[PDB]
Amino acid sequence: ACDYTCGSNCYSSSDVSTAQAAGYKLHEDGETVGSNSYPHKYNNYEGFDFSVSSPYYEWPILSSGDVYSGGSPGADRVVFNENNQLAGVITHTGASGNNFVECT
Ligand SMILES: [Zn+2]
Repeated sequence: ACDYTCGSNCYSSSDVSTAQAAGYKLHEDGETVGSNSYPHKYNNYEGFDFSVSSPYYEWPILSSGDVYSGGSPGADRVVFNENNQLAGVITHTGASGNNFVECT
């Protein structure tokens, strides 16, 4: 079973934990990867009910299970805050333009 489902992509809690670890470490190092410079700030204009406080940061989680290293980020993201707490798993899949919907 999938702990999070983004469109047709399935992720386990281990895939989320691995992606968050890598994105939080670049945050601590003041570094980014990719054309679109991840991790970068996430603003909750859609009003998702995250129970952790901002600032929030978004980082790609890949369907392949590999940690994002630059290259196409795909449509899925883990969102974490400044204290390295998981906020949620969201996706551009099924949302117009640059908006997002939450993974279920
Ligand atoms: Zn996996």
